[PDB]
Amino acid sequence: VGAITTIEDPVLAKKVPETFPELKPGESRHTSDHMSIYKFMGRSHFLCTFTFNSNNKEYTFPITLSSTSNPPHGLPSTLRWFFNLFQLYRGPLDLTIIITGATDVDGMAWFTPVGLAVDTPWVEKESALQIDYKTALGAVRFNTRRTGNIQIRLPWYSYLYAVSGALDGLGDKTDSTFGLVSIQIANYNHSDEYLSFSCYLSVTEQSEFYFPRAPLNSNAMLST
Amino acid sequence: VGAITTIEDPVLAKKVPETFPELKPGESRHTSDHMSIYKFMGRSHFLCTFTFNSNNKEYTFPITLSSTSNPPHGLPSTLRWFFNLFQLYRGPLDLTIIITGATDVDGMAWFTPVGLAVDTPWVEKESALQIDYKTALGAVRFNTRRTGNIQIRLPWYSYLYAVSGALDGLGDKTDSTFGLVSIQIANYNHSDEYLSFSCYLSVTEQSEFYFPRAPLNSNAMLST
Amino acid sequence: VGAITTIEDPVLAKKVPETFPELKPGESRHTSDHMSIYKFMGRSHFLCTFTFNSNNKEYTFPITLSSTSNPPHGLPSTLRWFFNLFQLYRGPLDLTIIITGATDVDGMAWFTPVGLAVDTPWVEKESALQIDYKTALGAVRFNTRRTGNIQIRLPWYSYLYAVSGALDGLGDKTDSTFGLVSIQIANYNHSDEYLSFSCYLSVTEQSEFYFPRAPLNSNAMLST
Amino acid sequence: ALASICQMFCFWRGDLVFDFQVFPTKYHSGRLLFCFVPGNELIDVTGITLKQATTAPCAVMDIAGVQSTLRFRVPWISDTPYRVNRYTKEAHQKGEYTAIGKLIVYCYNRLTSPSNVAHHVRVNVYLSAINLECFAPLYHAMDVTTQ
Amino acid sequence: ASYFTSVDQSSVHTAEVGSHQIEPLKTSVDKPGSKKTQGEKFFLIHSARWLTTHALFHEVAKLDVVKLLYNEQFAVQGLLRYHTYARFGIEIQVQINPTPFQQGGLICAMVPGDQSYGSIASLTVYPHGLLNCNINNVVRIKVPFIYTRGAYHFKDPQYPVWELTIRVWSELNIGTGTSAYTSLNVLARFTDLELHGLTPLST
Amino acid sequence: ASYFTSVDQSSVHTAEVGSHQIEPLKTSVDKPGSKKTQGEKFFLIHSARWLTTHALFHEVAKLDVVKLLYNEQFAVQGLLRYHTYARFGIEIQVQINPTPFQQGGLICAMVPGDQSYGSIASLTVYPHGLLNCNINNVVRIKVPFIYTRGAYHFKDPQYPVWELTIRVWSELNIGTGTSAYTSLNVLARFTDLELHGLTPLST
Repeated sequence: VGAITTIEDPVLAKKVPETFPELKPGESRHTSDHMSIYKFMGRSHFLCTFTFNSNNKEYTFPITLSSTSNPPHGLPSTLRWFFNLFQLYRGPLDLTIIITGATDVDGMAWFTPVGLAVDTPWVEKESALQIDYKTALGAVRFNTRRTGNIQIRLPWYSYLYAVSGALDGLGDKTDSTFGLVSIQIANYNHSDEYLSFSCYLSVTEQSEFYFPRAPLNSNAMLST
Repeated sequence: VGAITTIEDPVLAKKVPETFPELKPGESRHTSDHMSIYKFMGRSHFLCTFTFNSNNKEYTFPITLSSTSNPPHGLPSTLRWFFNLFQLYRGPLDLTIIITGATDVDGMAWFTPVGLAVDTPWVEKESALQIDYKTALGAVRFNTRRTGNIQIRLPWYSYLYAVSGALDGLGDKTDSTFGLVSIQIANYNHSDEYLSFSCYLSVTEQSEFYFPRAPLNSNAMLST
Repeated sequence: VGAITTIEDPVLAKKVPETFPELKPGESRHTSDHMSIYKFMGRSHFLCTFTFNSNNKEYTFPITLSSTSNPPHGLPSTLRWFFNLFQLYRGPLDLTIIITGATDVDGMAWFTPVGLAVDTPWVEKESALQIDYKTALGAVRFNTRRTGNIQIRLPWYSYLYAVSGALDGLGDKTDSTFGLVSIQIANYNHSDEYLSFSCYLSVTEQSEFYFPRAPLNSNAMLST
Repeated sequence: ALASICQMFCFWRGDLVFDFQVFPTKYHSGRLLFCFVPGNELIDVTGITLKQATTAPCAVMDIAGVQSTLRFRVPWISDTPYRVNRYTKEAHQKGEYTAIGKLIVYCYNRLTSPSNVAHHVRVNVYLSAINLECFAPLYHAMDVTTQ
Repeated sequence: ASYFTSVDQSSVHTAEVGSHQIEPLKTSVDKPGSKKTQGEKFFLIHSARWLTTHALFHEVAKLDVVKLLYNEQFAVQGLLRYHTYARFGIEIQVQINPTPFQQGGLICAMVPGDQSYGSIASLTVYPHGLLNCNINNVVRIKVPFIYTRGAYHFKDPQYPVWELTIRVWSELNIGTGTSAYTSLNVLARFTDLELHGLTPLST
Repeated sequence: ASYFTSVDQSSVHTAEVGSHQIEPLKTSVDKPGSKKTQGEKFFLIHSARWLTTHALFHEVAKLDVVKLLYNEQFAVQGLLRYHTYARFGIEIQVQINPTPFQQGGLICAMVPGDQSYGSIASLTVYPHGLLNCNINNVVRIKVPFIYTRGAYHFKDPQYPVWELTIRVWSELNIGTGTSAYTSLNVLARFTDLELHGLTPLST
C-alpha cells in the first residue's frame, strides 16, 4: 500500500515507502560508520600553500568560509564543498601545518581575531606590526630543524553568534571570515633550498552545524 | 469556521455565523424593549379623518385591511405598512377618536359587523336606518361639550376564522373587512365653526398575528 | 494645630481645619434639606414663551443646553445657571406647559429626537410635516377649554452617551441639543383674545450629573 | 426585510451579517477579498490600493467548491453606542452618521476559465442582522440607494 | 483567529522547521517592546517661558492635550495612526525651575471640553495643582476619561477632550538683577489605553 | 518604572479624580487593539502573474521578505519604525488559482541569506511546499529565526534574513483557448515578535 502517496502534502511525506517484498539487510560489517560528520570531516583536509622568496618576510592568510573567493585564494576541494552544505558554523577548529625544505629556520605563528588591525590578507610583505603587539595576542615559536610540523587548535573568538558560508556583498565581506593565521620567518638567510609551507584544516568535536542548505552545483567546486 | 456555509441547504442555514473575534455586547440600557410588536403597535396610529358640512348627516367608514384601497380611503401610513407584514389577524382592536371645533354637539356612534345591512362605506348621507335598528347593535351616545374624545374597544365579531390583508378580487371584497364604525351627529345647527373628527387605531394584548409575509415595496406605502 | 497647612500639597488639603474652640451647632430645625440637588431643582423653573398670531401655524423649539445661545432664545435665569455647573447630563426631564387666553383651541404636541427631520428651531411657520409623520413619533392631543396645562415627561432618546452644556463650535451645534418639542394649534379662528403659552422645565429623580465645573461669571447670567 | 423593519425606527445597533453567494460552475477558479473599513460613510474609499487593504479586517474566499456561500459578520465598531437614521432629515451634518463604515470587494486573483463556459460569475449579496436593538419609532419611506 | 480570515476548500498543513529557541545568553537585556512600554511612556508637550510681564490671570500656555500627542514625532504615533477609535485616561507633569530669590505662582487646571465662560477664580474646582516658588516645582494630575460619546476619533474629532490651561496665579516679581524668567515644561502620557477599529485609510 | 525616569527632590503626590470605569454597554465589541492583534496579522507582499512563456526553472517572483514588510503601508510599520532591533519568526502563504483544464506546478522555497550558488534541483532541501493544479492551491511555510547576529537591524541591515524564491517546477501548458495565466499572491506575518531599542532617530 505504501507505493502510492501525495508528496504535495507534507504530512504524508513522512510515510515509510514500501514497494516490493524485502528482508532486513543484516548489519554493516565494519564497526565505525563513515557517515557521521565528526568522522568524515574528522579526517583533515587541504587548505592552502605558500612559499617564501626572501628572508624576514611575513605572510598572512585569513580563513574565509565565503563561497565567492575562488582558489588559489579561498577554500579548495573538500572544505569549499563542506562548508557550503550548512548555513552556520561555530566552535573551534584544529589546524595542522607542515614545513618542508630548508632547515634551521626559526618562525613565530600567531592568531588574529576578525576585525582587529592586521596585515593585509593574501599578501607577502615585511611585517608592519610592533613586536610587542604580536606576542600579546599569543603565539607559538617553532624551529624547523626539530619538528617541521605543528598541530594547534584555533579558538573561537568572534563578536558574531556564528559564521556563515553563503552570503552576498556587504555581509560576505565581514561575517564570512573566521580569523587570521600568520607566520613570520627569521634566519632564512640563504635564498636557496626553497622553504615552503602547507596547511590542513580539520573539524573538532566541539563544533556545531545548523540548518542544512543545498549542495553546490558542479561548476562551483574547484581545485588548485 | 463559521464563516463558510451552504445556504442552498436549509439545515446548515440555522448555523450560528462567526467571522472575527468578538465580545458579548453587554446589555441594553433602557428597561423596555421597542421590538416587541405589542409595544411598537401598542402606540396608537393614524387612521382617517372626515368633516360634516350640514346638520343631521350621518357618516360611515369600514375598517378595511386590504392593500388595494388607496388613501384617502384606506389604511394610511403605518397601519397600511403594519397589516401587510403578516397574513392573518384576529382579536379585538382599541379605537380612539378625537373631536375638534364646534361645541354642544350630541352624537351617537355604533359598530356594525361585516355583511349586515349598513350605510354605504365612505359616503356622507342622511341615515337610512331605523332608529330602533341602531341602538340594538349597541351604541355610545356622546356630547362634544364635556369630553371631545372617546376610547373604545371594537369587539371581534365575524363569521371568518380570521381576516387577511393580502387578497385579490373576489376574496378581497369580503374577507378583508373587519367591521364598520359609524357616527351620527345631531344639533349641529349653525353650519359655522367647522366640526371635524379624527380616528386612531391601536392593537390590543389579545390580538394575534400569523405567518409572516414580505414587506411592501416602497411604491406601495403612501400618506394622506 | 489645624490652623496651619500647606495647600500646595493636596494630601494635607483634606485635613479638618480648626481655629478657635467651638461647639457642635445642634441640628437644623426643618426636616427637609434644601441643598440636595433633586430638591432645589425639584422645583420647576422657567424656560420659554411664545404667542401665535394666526390660525393653523405650528411652533417648534429645541431644548438646548448650550451656553452660547443667549435668551430670548436659549436657557434663561436658573436653568442657564444650573446646567453649566456640571459637565454632563443624562436621563429624562419633566416638562410642564401652561396655556392662557383664548378658549376652545385644539392642539397636538409631539417630541422629536435630535437629528431627525423636523421644523426649523425658533421659527413660527405652517407645518411642513406629513400628518402621518407626526403621530408616529407619538403625540398628545389637548384642548384648551378643559385643562389649559399639561405636565409630561420627556424621554431620553439620543445616540450620545450624554449631553454637555459647555462646548465650542463644531461640537456645540450637535451634542448640546437634548431634543425638540413642538406644538401645533388648530381652530384658532378669531385672531383676537391672544392665545399664549409658557413652558416650565424640571429635573427628575432618574437624572444624573457628572464632573462638577466652575460656575458662570456674572456677565453670563441673563434674563428675558 | 431588514430594511423595512429599521425604516420605521430612529436608532439601531448590532451586527449586520452579509452573506455572499457565488453562482459559478465547478470549472471556474478565483478569489475575492472583502475588506471592512470602519468609519462613517462619507469618507473617501476609492483611493485605497489592494496592498493597503489587507491591514483592515478581511476574509479571502474561493469560488470553486461545494460551499458557495460566505457568512461575513461585521463586528459593531463605533464611537457612539447608537447610530441614527438621517435620511428623514434633509442634509448632512458632521458627527451624525448612519453607516458604521464601508465594505469593499476586491478582485484578489483574476478569473480563469476555459472557452466553452461563460467568463463572468455573478454574485448575490444577502443581508441580515443579529443582536439587533432599536427604539424611537417613526414613519419613513426609505428610497433606494443607487450608484 | 485574529482578523484576516482565510476561507478555503483545498488547504493543507504547514511545514515547520525547528521551533522557538530561548536565549542562554541574551543580546539585549531590556524588556521586549510592547504596547505598555510604548504608548504609556512620558512624552513632552509644550515648552514656554514665564516672564514678569505677564499680568494676573494672563494665560501662559493654552494647550490641547490629545491634538498635541498625535504627531509623527512621538512613537505613540505608531499605534494611534492605524486605529480609528480610542478611549483612555491622561496624566500630566508640569515642571518649572524657580530660583528661591523669586516669588509667585501658577495654576494648572485640566478642563474637559473647553473653558467656555465660567469664572477664572474658580479654577480650583477642576482637578488642579499649585506651583509656588516657596514649596514645590512639580505637580501630577491624573484624570479619567470624560466625553460625550463612546470614544475619541482622531481623523476628525468632534471637540478636544482635555484642553489644558495654565493661568498666572500671582504676579511674578524679582529684585534687582535677578534672573527675570524661568523655563516651563509639560509632560503627558496615556493610561490604560484601549484601541479599536483598524484601518488603512489613514494613509 | 518604564523608561522615562524622573529624579526629583521636591516632588509631591498626584491628584486623581474618579477612576477607571468598566462599560456596562460597550461601544465597540472587538478586542482592544494591542501588539498581538497588530504585528501578527497577515499582510500582502508580492502579486505577480504566472504565464506559459516562463521556461523551466525560470524565476517568477524573487522576494526579500523583511525588506518588503517594512513600509508605510502596513500597520506593522507602527512598531518597527520606532524600534532599532528585532528578532522573530516568519510564516508564509502562497495562493494561486488554477483552472483544472491547466497543468503544471511551482515551488516556494524559503532560503536564508541568499541562494548564492547551490543547485536549483535541490530546493526541496530547504523548507518548501509544492503547488500543483491537481492537488492544492495553497501552501503554509513557517520558519524560525536564522541569522549571523543576535537581532535584525532595520535602518541599515547587514544582509536580508529570509529571501524567498519561487521557481517554475514544471512548464505551464494549456489547450486551445483556455485562459493562459493565473494570479499569484504571497502573504506573510511576523511571529512571536520581540522588540528592543527605542529611538527617535528614525525621524
